[PDB]
This record gives sequence, C-alpha cells and structure tokens, in this order.
Amino acid sequence: HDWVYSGVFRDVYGEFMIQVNHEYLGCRDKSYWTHGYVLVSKEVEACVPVFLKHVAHDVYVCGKTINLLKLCCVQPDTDPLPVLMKHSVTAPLAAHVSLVNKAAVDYFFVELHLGAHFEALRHFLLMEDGEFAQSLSDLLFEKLGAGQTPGELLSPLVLNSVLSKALQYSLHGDTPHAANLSFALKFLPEAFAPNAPDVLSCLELRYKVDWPLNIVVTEGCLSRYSGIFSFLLQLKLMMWTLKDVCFHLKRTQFRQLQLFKHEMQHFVKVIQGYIANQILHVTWCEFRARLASVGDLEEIQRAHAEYLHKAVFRGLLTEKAAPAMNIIHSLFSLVLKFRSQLISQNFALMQQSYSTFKYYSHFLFKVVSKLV
Amino acid sequence: MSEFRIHHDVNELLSLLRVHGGDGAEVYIDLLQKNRTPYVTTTVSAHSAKVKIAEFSRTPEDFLKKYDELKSKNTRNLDPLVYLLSKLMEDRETLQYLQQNAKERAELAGPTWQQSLELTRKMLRDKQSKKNSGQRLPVLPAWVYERPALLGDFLPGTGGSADTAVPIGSLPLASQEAAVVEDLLYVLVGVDGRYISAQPLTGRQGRTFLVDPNLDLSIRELVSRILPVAASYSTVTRFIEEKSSFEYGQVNHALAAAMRTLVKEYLVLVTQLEQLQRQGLLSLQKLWFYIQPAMRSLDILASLATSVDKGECIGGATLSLLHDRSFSYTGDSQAQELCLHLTKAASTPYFEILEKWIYRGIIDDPYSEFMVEEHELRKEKIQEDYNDKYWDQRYTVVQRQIPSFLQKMAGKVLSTGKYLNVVRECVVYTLKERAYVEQIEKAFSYASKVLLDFLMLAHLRSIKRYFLMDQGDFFVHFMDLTEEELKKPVDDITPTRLEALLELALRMSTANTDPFKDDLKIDLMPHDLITQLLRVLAIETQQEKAMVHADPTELTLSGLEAFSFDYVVTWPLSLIINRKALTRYQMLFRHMFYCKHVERQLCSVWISNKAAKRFSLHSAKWFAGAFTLRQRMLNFVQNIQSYMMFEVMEPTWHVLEQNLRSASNIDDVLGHHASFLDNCLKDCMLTNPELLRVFSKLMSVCVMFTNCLQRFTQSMKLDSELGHPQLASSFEATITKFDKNFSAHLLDLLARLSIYSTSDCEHGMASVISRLDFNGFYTERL
Amino acid sequence: VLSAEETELFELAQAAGGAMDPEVFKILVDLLKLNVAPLAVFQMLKSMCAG
Amino acid sequence: NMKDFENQITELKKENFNLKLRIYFLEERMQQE
Amino acid sequence: MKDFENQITELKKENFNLKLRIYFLEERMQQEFH
Repeated sequence: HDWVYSGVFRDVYGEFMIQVNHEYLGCRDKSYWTHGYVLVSKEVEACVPVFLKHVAHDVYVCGKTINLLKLCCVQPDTDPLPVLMKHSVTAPLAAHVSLVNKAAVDYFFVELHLGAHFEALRHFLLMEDGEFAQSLSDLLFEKLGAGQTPGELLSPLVLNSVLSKALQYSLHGDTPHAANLSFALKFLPEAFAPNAPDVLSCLELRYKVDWPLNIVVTEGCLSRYSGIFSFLLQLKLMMWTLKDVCFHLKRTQFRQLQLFKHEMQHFVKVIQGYIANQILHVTWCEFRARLASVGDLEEIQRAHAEYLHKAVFRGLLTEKAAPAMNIIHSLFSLVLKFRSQLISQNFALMQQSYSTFKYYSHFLFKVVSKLV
Repeated sequence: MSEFRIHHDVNELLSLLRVHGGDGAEVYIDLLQKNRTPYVTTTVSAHSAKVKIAEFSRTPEDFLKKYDELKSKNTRNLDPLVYLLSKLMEDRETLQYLQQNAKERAELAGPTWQQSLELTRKMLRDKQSKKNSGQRLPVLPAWVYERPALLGDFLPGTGGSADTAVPIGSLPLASQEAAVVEDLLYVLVGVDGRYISAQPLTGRQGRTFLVDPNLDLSIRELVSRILPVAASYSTVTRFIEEKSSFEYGQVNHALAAAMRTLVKEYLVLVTQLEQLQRQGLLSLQKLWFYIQPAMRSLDILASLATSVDKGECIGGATLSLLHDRSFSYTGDSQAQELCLHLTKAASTPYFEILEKWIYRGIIDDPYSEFMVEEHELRKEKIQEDYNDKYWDQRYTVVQRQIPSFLQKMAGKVLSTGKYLNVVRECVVYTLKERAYVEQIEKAFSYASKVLLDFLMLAHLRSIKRYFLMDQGDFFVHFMDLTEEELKKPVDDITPTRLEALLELALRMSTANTDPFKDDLKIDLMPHDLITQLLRVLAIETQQEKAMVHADPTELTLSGLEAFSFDYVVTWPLSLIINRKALTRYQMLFRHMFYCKHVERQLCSVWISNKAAKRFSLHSAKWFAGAFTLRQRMLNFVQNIQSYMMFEVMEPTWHVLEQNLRSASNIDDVLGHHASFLDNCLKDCMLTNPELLRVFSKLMSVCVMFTNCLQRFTQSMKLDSELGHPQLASSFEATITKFDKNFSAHLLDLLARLSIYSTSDCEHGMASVISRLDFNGFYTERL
Repeated sequence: VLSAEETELFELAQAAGGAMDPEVFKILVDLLKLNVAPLAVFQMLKSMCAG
Repeated sequence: NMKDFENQITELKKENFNLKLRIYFLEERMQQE
Repeated sequence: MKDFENQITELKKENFNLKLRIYFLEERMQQEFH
C-alpha cells in the first residue's frame, strides 16, 4: 500500500526482490523510472514459493510511477473459505495501483502535453508544414543549390538565422511546442566531388520534449522523424528546381525537354503520392490518433514506438524497399539535372537526364517486383 | 563543512595518498558531487555487508559490539558505512594504497550505573549551561538519588529479601507459588522479591534478577520465564526515577513521564495478578499469557531506555533513538503502540519548540536539546565578515540535537525558522516525516514570502548610483579632489575628510531624491587597485611568487586608487550584503573609478589642447603626433568603458533585478547577487591574470602619458592665453616610447582575448577582440 | 584531526579492517555526511587510493 | 559533450578568482587581527 | 574538446590548491583566535 499510494517501498535490512532505492529529487536529468529494484533471492525454492506475481510486477512499476508523479502531486485441510488464493486481497490493492498509474499518466497527458510534443515533432522534425518549407528551403537554396552546399550552411548559425527569419511564417507552427526547435548539422557540407545534379539534403530538426514525457517521446522516434524530414527536404529541393525550370521556360528542343519533364514529373508525382500515402498518411493518422487517453503511462511510449516503426516501414527504410528508395533519389537527381537547363529564355544533358529518369523508374519497378 | 568541501576532501585525500595525477581531483570531485543519494537513509544488503566485514575481521564479535554501541548512540551512516568499508576492502589494491598512505602520514610526522548517571547529569547540566550561553536550566533539589533502590527501582546493590526468606521446597506448592508470585511482582515493580532477588548492575543495563534455586524445576522454569518481566520492570523504574528529575533534556523528561505512566499501569496489573495468585486463581502459564503484548512493550521500551542511557541520548539524539526504535520494525503492531505514544510524548517539547521556530521564528534552548544550539552573532558583522555568520554559526546543524524525522527537512525547517525570526524581529509527531514534512514545506514557502514582504530596490538603486557610477557627474567632480593626492595612497589619510569633500560636492549636484547614500562609507584598503587586482589574479597560482616584489611605483602611482565604496546596512539587510561580496564591490568600484579618472584626464588634455589652434599647423607636427597618440589612447579607453558599461553592467543589472523581482527567497537573492558579481568580475577580465595584468599596464601607461602631457600642456596653454624649436623641445622623446608601449599592450590584449575565446570560450573576450579590431587594420593583426 | 565521532567510526573501521589516515578518514566521514551514494563514494575512494 | 567542458572551464575560472579573493581577504584579516 | 578539458583541469587544480590554502588558513585562524 505504501508503494502503491506513495511510490516508495521500505526496506529495513534488505533481503527481498522488491525494494525502493530512489534517486534523489534534486537531480532532474532522470526520467524518474530509475528507482531501486535490486533483486534478492528468497529463502524458499522448493516449488519456489512466491507472492502473487500478478501484482508482484504491478506494484514494482506502480510505485515507481507513484514516485515519479509525486514530484507534481491450495487448502488441503477440509474446512472463498475453501481454496487458498490472494485475489480477495489483490483486487483492492491493484485498484489503487491502477488509480495512481492512471492519474500519473493523465497528469502527463494534460499538463506536459505529450501529444502536443508528438504533433510538434511531426510538424517541425518531420517537415510537415507546407508553404513554410516551400519558402524556407527555396531561400536556403538561394544561399546554396544543386545538391551540396557550396561552402555555406557548414555551421549552425546561417541556417539557424534563416530559420529564425522563417519562423514567423508557417502553416504548422507558432506554438510553444513549435518554439525551441533545434536545427543542426551532423555532417559539414563538403563533398569530395561537388556535382550540379544532386538532391541529397540531410539536416536534423528536433523538437524539445519535457523531461516527464521524454520516456514516451524518446530520441529514437525523433531521429526517424528527422530522417523523414531529410527525405521530404530532398523532395522539396526537387520541387524547387522544378519550379525554377518552369520559371525559366515561362519567362522565354525546348518542347522535347518540356515533354520529358512532364513525363518524369508525372511518374515522380505518382511515386511521391504512393510514398505520401503509405509512409506519410497512415502512420501520421496512427500517430495523431494514437495518444493515450485512458491514462496509460506505457501506452504513449508504445504508440510512439509503433508510429516510428510504421513510418519507417512505409517510408521504405526497410532493407526490402531500400533499393527502391535509393532509386527515388536518383530519379529526383535526374529530373533536377534535366530541369536545371530547360528553356533558357543543353539538349545532350536533357537527353541524359531523360535516360537516367527512365532507368530510375525501370529500376524502381524491378525492385518492387523483386520484393513482391 | 566547506563550501567547496568536495574539492577540499579530494585535495586532502590526494595529499595523504601522495596522488596528484591519474584522472585528477577534478574527476573524483565531479563524480562525488554528481552521483549522490538524496540523503543517507537507504539500507543496504546489511547482512551480506556484515558477513564481508566478518570475513575481513580478526574478530567479528567486537566489530558487531561496536556497531551496536554506535546504534545505541544513533550514529549516522552506519549500515552504509559498513557497506562502503566492505566494498573498499573487497579490492586489495585500494586497500593496500590506503594503508600505504596511512603509514606514510604516520612516519612523516568504582563508578556504578547510578554514579555514572549522576556524573552524566552534572556534565549535561554544565553542557546545556554553556550551550545556552547562560540561559536558565531546570534544577531542583532531589533526594531520589540519595535512596533510589528504596523507591521501587533497581540499582547496583540490590538483592532479594533478608526479612522474607523461607524454604520454598519445604513450602507446599501453593505456598511456594504465592511466595514466588509476590517476589516476582515486587521485582516487576522494581523492588526486590523474597525469593526473586534483583542483582546489582554495573553500568546502566537491564536489571538482572536471580531466582532462588530452592524452587521446583517447573516452578523455577516459570520464575525464570517471568524474570524477563522482572528485569524489564526494574530497568524501567530505574530509568523512570532517573529521568524523573529535570536535568536532562525535555524529551528525556517526557519519556520518563510516559514510561512511569506505563509502569504504573503495569503495576496496577501486577497487583491484581498478585491478589489473584494469593487466592490461588493463577498459574505461571496464565501469568506469561496475560501480559504478552504488555511484556512485548516492556521489552521494546527497555531496549529504547537502555539505548538512551548508554548513548546518553538527549534532545534530538534521544528523538532519533525513539524514531529508530519505532521505525526499525514498522507496520503491524503487538506492542509498538506504547512506543509510538512514548515517542510522541518525548518529542512533545521538541515538537513545540520546532513549531515555534518554523511557524513564528521563536526559538530557545532549555538544555540545547533542539536542532538549534544557540550562538549569538552580530547581524551587522555579517557585512564586515567574508563568511556569513547568520546561517553558519547563529544556528548550527548537528547530528545529535536533531530528530531523525526532522533531519530530513532540517534545511527547509531552519530556513523557514530564520525567515520567521527575521520577520518577528522586524505540531504533532507522526510515524512518517511526510505528515509534518508537508507542514514544514508550506511553512517554508510562507516563511520566505512573508520575510520578503517584511524586507521590502532602493539599496540596489543606491549601489548603482555610487558603485556603478550612474550619474557620474559626482565622480567627475571627485576626479579633481582625488587629483590633489597622487603621491601616497589614500589609505594613509583618514576617510572622514574624504567623505566631507564628497558630501560638499553632493549638494551642488541633483542628488536629493536618493535616501540611500548615507549607507555608503569609505574604507582604506592596505593595497592599491593595481596591486590588489594582481594579487587576486595571482593567488593560488605561480604568479604570487613572481609578483610578490611588484610595486606601483614602477607602474602608475596610486594616490586615489585605494578609495572605494562600501554599503553597510542594518539587520536584517546586513545579511544581504557581506564582506565576501564587499571585497568584489570594492575592487570593481576602485577599478571603475580609476578608469573614469584616466578617461577624464585624457578628455581634459584633449580639451586643453584647444589652444593649439592658436598656432599654425606646420609648427606642431611633433605636437600633432603626440596628439594622435593620446587620441588613440583616449579612444581605446572610451571604447573599453562603453563596452564594459553598456554591454556588461546594464544587462547584468537588469538580470539581477529580474531575479530579485521574481524570486522571494533571501538565500536565492544572495546567490543571484554572487553570480552577478562573478559575471561582472569575469567580464572585467579578472579571471585571467594575463589579461588583468595587460589591462593594468595599458591603463598605467595611459595615465603616465597624460601626466607627462599635462605639465607642458598647461605651460603652453598659459603661454598662448597670456600672449593674446620650442614646440619640438616641449615634445619629449618619451612620447614615442609611450606610443610603442601602448601599441604592444593593445596587441597583447587582442591576442590574449582571441586565445581565450578560442580555448576558454568565455563570452566576454570576443567582444573585446571585436572592439580592438574594428577598423580594418587590426583584424588581420589579431 | 579526528573528532569524538570520527574516532569512534575509525575504531569501528579498524575493527572491520584497513588502516587509513585520520585526515583521510575525516574526508570519508565528511563525504558520507554529505549524502553521497555509497556506490559513488566507494568508486571514488577506490579511484583516490588506487590512483 | 563539449558544452559541459566549456561550462566547467567558465565556472572554474571564476571559481579560481573567488578562491583567490577568499585567500586574499583571509590574509588581510590575519594581518589586521 | 581537449582544449576545454585541459583548461578546466588547470582551473580545478588551481581551485584545489586554493581550497587547500583556505583549509590551512581556517586551521590557522581556529588555532589562533579561538
């Protein structure tokens, strides 16, 4: 009862599996699930006498959750008379353990806004905000372009200050959970052979999550959200270059290049709508409509973990689909190389980009049939 | 113990072990301070630890006896101490290194229990007399000690009965039973029996009772079975009549009261049982059965009393003993009700004192039983002492005047009590701390809030006006008064006439609306600004040896750089300002005042060179070069001043004001002030001796250049204003040397600023680098 | 160096085994009084002695 | 990471200055007493 | 990170000697003025 209702288990000597050895409340770098649980061997092993194990784990987790929440809060003699059990006692204890757990997780949901953090990381760390990104990336490319940066965006001060200017303008943002976004590089932008046709864009956007929710929204989901942010960033670069080439034609071989551009853009658009159905729609639906509301502390973490797994599975980050996703990058790169010339107001380069696009789509179809 | 006691312990251990390498004291200190239990209350695998100590023991029995004695003295960190010792002796290398260090440091350099208790009473009265600083103690004349064994207790010297002694074997079984019941009940009331004899005791222990061997085997068996009850009651009545008199602490006397109440109820029961046995309606089995919870409570309270007596616990020591007595078992009860009632009554005086202390702030020591051991200290002297005496020595923290439950929140309790005491000068026991922990929590939050509202911005306004030289027209006026004293340090002259000059300058400037400048006083430091800065930035470093011979005669002479401002304020505002902060205030104010004096001298030289316009251009080329050099000097000084005021001091003042306006705790206010002072000193480049030395040299050479200028400047000004190769001879060759030295010092400052920005990565050096290189001619010279 | 309680804990220490400087034992008693984790203090005392 | 080391160096430069000032004022007190 | 590691090591060694001096001076004052 002490542990279920106050989140601490008392030992006076110590010879048992269940115990509290709580970390202090002055250290706020924990997740608060690090309290004592050091095991002890019992003095019985003949049939291994046990307490009711249905609640034996339950009390262990319930008391740790109670401690975390208190920061803010059979018969063989012939005589349930026959039959020995512990369920007449377990039920009144489990009722309070469950009440404490429910209250703790509900407090997490309604006060620390764990679902708001999840939607913030979807909006910012997975680049889900359009007409924000389709100006942010364009203005980045004005200071970059053609895949790799040309010696810019090497340190996180130019990109961060462009982001600071961009942050007033958004289609998903302007929230406390859309503020304190971390935009950073894990690789300085220097290729050992800069190329004009390239779509490779990798940068890591993260969203702050408070300490009591950073057991549900682990770093392991934010890293995959940033991986799909980078995938969508390469897509936004490709649509930026397509917009460039449409403007180049607009302000004016030309017709053949436009025909090949339209064919490739059709095919890329159908591929992108497949990706932005499977990896962008069903997992986003099952991550927005997935937050706990009965008040499970665990269920939010499991929901985020399954959201990440499903996003990666439909994102084609799985080894079966990895060649298909890699071919998508080459199709993007070929359509960018085609579009960079277009009407100038090289035919050979445009024919090469068309051939590369057809090779890419052939290879995508071959990988998809091979995995099927 | 120490404010940096982790560092001090690491250094002392490294010195004893002759270890100064390896990971370093830094890693060990950091891991100690970053890996910590909240408080030492968790139990360990204590019996595994006991076995480990036993296996490394030459004799486990004496080790266990010492453990038991320390538990009788409610020592702190004992099971964890055993665990740590076991873990240490697990490793042979750590063990052997520790023994080697200890050997290196070694070679490099009859009273009875009643008499013991009377001597303890005398010594405890003397102790409370001194700890109370002279406050009254409860003293009464008592003849109870003159004949304790005669008043139903047990003392060394007790026995059976020399007047009631018949052969129990010759007596019939019923007669033997009656006699044995009577002797048992007398033992259970503390007096001897007729066939059960209370034996003498050496040292305060359980009173033993010898059974006459004439009793029947079953009869003597059951007599011995009761004898536990007889010994319990004898020890109970001895403790009862010992603490019955008021010499020991309040908790001791309350415990004696509760114990004698329970003894009187036990003796009512004993007399009823005696009568029932007298009529033959009792058996030894029924005697043992009737009072089983009673005898459990008697054994528990006898153990508690014996632990109190052996460890002479009193005050919060005795309270910790009782709390541990009722907490070692915990949960589920057969006789712990009595112990819980006794603990509540024992802590009733202590609980009332704590309630008065932490709800109103009133505190006093009847025998220094409480958490607080009174030590009267001056509130004003806190402003004159580097260490703040109010928190440290006014009310102290111990491990034997503090109850075990209260020690968990002793810091919050003490803080709330001090807040409430400052406010005025301007409770029941539970098996769990929580029940009162939340009490002292809320009482803390109120204690701080109310203390804040009792203590209040004006003082910080006056500090900014004087120390920070806001409205510096007074400092410009004082420049001219300080200029008349340039030979010897100002500390050679009393500050009374300096304050008189300051106050006579005051009334000529608009300063009426500031009723806080009367708290400012003038202190004569034994060292000048440059020398003191150099010694501060050279102490705990190899620079002290080199600059111990340093003097300000070779550098700029100090005749006004020892003048400083201090802010002496009355209690409880004397707690906010301390000498540790006052030294930093004085150093900063002297540095600002000397920089302002140099800048005003440079500006006066520039403005007095206005008479050079009375002469043609082509006759002042040497004067033109000197003017360009001094203009560069003045521009550098002005840029440094503008940076270090309007980029450092105003933002740090705003941050300090925001922290004060948001927080309410006086301790947090003091911490914010200390952090502000540290930031100010670091932005002043006072954390880098190389940069502080470079700054001092630069400003000294600027002062020297302006002092060399002023003479001939005034001479030529007088000549021009009286007339309405000479100019070259007026221009000395030392000007080129001054210019070269200024250039060298500026380049050194810029280089060191860039080096520190790249390595130390302090936020202030990049700004000085940017201000030094802002012309397109030194950014590639950085 | 050692106080009354430090001397008592020192005698208990020698009863449990191991020879150790009075200043080092004062340091250890201060660290234990500072509410440091027994595992942490063990690790860092091992670091000090074995270093 | 590198931020922890930078913070430690920044903190200990000021801590060294504070210890130096504490030593200096202790020596001044022993001079005056 | 090596440069900051050595800078903080030097600062901590300086504070180690500063605190040893502080302890020595506290012992001197308690042996003299008490």
